[PDB]
Amino acid sequence: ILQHPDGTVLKQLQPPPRGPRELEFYNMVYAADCFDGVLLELRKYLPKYYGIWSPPTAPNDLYLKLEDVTHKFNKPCIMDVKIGQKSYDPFASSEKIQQQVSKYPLMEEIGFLVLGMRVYHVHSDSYETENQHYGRSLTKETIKDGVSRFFHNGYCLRKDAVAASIQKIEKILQWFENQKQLNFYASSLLFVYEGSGGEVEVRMIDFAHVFPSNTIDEGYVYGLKHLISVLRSILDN
Ligand SMILES: O=c1c(O)c(-c2ccc(O)c(O)c2)oc2cc(O)cc(O)c12
Repeated sequence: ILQHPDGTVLKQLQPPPRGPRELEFYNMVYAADCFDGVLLELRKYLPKYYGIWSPPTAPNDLYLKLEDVTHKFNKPCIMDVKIGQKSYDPFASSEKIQQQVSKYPLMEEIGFLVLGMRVYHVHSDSYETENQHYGRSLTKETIKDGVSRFFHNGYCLRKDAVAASIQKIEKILQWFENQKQLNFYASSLLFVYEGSGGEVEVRMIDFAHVFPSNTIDEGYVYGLKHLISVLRSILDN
């Protein structure tokens, strides 16, 4: 992710077929002539999309120009959570299924995976960062405390940010409860709160494996609900 001079970011297209599929998704959702109510509502939960972008001298080098969802924050605390029971898509080969499940074999049970976090600490005026191996090490026994860490600043557990996150996720859940046209695999939620009350951003990202469907995205719904349940239990701390 590159931070373009505008309060925007540039996300470089992943290699094919993943990057092209993500481009296609953003193009479908943000089509100027789109009046599908489902897709118009979905726009609220994505970064705003400004189209494909390439450097002036490098039309080969493809990016998505996207809203910087952290722009309104001073000291943003950011967590990326992959959502769903399966991180492989409906056309994955046996090898690919195994590759994806082996990255985190608890995906079916938990329904989400923390990809990373960056937490501002007041006491030290510095960031603690957790990488991909952090969330991949979390089990049913440790997922609550693992998620809790995101909301620990210098002095307190940020239950305000926890409650706001639940409230924002519930709107996304409601969108999923009311559509049967898209299924999302290996997609994520980006959580942002202010680390420097109740002010949170939750946006859906990572759309290289979104497929047309005729069913409720049940794995995504499972994950959102379990994530809501974990966050809710954290409010009892
Ligand atoms: O707006 C975005 C953003 O700010 C970040 C970001 C910033 C700082 C971090 O430390 C981090 O992990 C992610 O990622 C993104 C990823 C997307 O796919 C789309 C986006 O719009 C953003």
